[PDB]
Amino acid sequence: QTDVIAQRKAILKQMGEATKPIAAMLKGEAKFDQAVVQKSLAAIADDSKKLPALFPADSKTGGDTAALPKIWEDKAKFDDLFAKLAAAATAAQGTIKDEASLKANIGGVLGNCKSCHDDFRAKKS
Ligand code: HEM
Repeated sequence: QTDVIAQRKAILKQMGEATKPIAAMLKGEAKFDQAVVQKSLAAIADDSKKLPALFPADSKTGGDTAALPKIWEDKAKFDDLFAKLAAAATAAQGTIKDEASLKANIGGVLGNCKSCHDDFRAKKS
């Protein structure tokens, strides 16, 4: 075993950082950059494939984790959500060509973050 919780929180933090450039663009605070968008989408898709291996049943009582017990009661659903994110991100990479398509396609990707957090992450801090 190892400190899997530190592992996952780090990768998940990277996903949040990855969405920043995109949110800046939506908020009109940054000029649309296709290279930056694709870089963030690729990062998100790659991390989504690494995360399914980082949620072992013995990592629910750390004291510094926001992962809810339900993850282990609905593990098939939880894993698939990461799969849905990866698939959505990879698809987005191919459909997002300009600012108009970013605004139009980014929701399907980012909607996954909320879907999981609603059921599997503790509201707090
Ligand atoms: C999707 C684009 C997405 C983002 C963005 C995202 C971010 C995120 C952050 C920033 C955290 C906190 C990490 C930290 O402590 O620094 C976090 C935490 C959890 N998430 Fe999330 N998340 C995104 C997607 C998903 C998906 C698709 C799921 C589940 C299928 C998911 C789950 C979780 C869980 C659970 C945590 C808590 C981790 C822990 O404390 O052990 N996220 N997310």
